[PDB]
Amino acid sequence: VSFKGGVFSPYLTTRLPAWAGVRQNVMGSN
Amino acid sequence: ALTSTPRSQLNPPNWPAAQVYQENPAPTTVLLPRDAEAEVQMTNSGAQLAGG
Amino acid sequence: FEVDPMDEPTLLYVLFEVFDVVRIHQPHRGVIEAVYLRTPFSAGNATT
Repeated sequence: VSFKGGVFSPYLTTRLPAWAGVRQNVMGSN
Repeated sequence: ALTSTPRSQLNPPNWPAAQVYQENPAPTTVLLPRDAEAEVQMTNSGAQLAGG
Repeated sequence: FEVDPMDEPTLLYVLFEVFDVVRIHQPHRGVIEAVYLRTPFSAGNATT
């Protein structure tokens, strides 16, 4: 199901919902 | 004495606004091409008026 | 829709069978006026 030769976001992009960690996968707090 | 407006001093320094040749032109009747009310209603309806 | 998997990238194609009428009038010698329309998928509305 590769998306090569693929556009780059063929899909409606929805709200970054302003929460706390639906923002990325990373490290963090003190 | 038949082509000169009776003056009070030859070469008067400020010809007033009455004894100088004002030019009145006929009023400029313009045919406003379009009625905006109907055009806006039609364009709102979905039409896409385009042309002369 | 469904589709048999084709490894070569492919894109759909859909039509909505919409009236595309047009009316063309000429009021004066050398002037042409047109009205475009698309009843279910109008090409222009109150926002333009």
